Amino acid sequence: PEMVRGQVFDVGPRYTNLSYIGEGAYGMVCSAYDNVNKVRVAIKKISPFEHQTYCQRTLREIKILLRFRHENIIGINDIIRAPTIEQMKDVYIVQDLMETDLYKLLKTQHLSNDHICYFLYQILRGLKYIHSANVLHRDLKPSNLLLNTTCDLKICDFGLARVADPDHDHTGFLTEYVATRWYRAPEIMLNSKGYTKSIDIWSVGCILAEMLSNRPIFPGKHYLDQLNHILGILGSPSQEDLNCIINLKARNYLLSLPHKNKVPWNRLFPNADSKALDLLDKMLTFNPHKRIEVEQALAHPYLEQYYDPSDEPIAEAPFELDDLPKEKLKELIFEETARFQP
Ligand SMILES: CC(C)(NC(=O)CN1Cc2ccc(-c3nc(NC4CCOCC4)ncc3Cl)cc2C1=O)c1ccccc1
Repeated sequence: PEMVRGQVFDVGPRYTNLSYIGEGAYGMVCSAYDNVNKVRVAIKKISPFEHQTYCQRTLREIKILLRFRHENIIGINDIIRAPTIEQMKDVYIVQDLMETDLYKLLKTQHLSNDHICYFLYQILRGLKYIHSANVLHRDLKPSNLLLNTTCDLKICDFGLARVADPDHDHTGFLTEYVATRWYRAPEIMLNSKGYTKSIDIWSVGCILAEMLSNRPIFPGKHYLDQLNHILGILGSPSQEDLNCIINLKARNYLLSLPHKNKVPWNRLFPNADSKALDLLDKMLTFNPHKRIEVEQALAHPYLEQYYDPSDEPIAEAPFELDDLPKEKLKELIFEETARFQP
């Protein structure tokens, strides 16, 4: 079997001529030549079986992406694994190969207004589908937006995704959270577990701001610094928005801060289209109950050239893993991947 940078890739005979792309936590990504479809593909080797959290992330992604079918959401084309549970130490997820991602693109390229507009349209169009299946992505950020050479965009990384659960959203102040710090809505740090659709809209807002300037809007360096970056631009919450934070520790923290005025979007983004800033404002609303929803965002004047609800499809139906042992999760990954075996 082929080796890439000191790691076997047991993906043959179908997939050959491997080139390194990248790696991360307990897995590696290569491109490969698919000998059946005669195109290069992305393959990610996941070796999650020693840690229950890696098993969780793997199973969530697999179950969600096999159910989902949408042009702006990365699909799974194939899954390679050993024929038995005993022999299975790795899972290979085979996906369409994309040229780049929005994180990489933003570090090197100025985006025209038309590019920003089109990228945002695609983000929201994919997210409409996700939200219509009662699923939350929960880790939207530039590196999870894949792009091909014609700027078609696909949402990836569904390892932190959850079924929406707005009646169990409430928590205490400073509750620890997993998803990427810079894209966390203010309520995460105050009183929210991130179980409502509004958490994803906040993240899309952050992404839009980062497309406008090529810099993250709220680059917090640690948990509570994230909130203070947010409040540094949005300004002090209103009485009404404060009154919705019933937990006293969270309320009193906010009340303890000096008054801060709002930084106008058009001063932060002097070259931005004014309709883009109006939509930005609505996505980056402090109060999650007042924040724009995905279907409203699509209907906003900024996206008028693209908006077409008949061509923005929804899922055919809606969607416990948290307490399950790593070994029951291996069984479920094994079972969920059986359709790809001969
Ligand atoms: C922790 C875990 C399981 N997370 C993920 O799986 C999340 N991730 C990480 C990744 C990397 C690349 C591609 C990907 N990239 C491209 N093109 C490239 C060409 C070069 O510029 C950038 C884009 N085309 C298709 C795909 Cl699917 C997709 C993903 C994805 O969903 C993990 C497991 C293993 C390794 C790291 C983390």
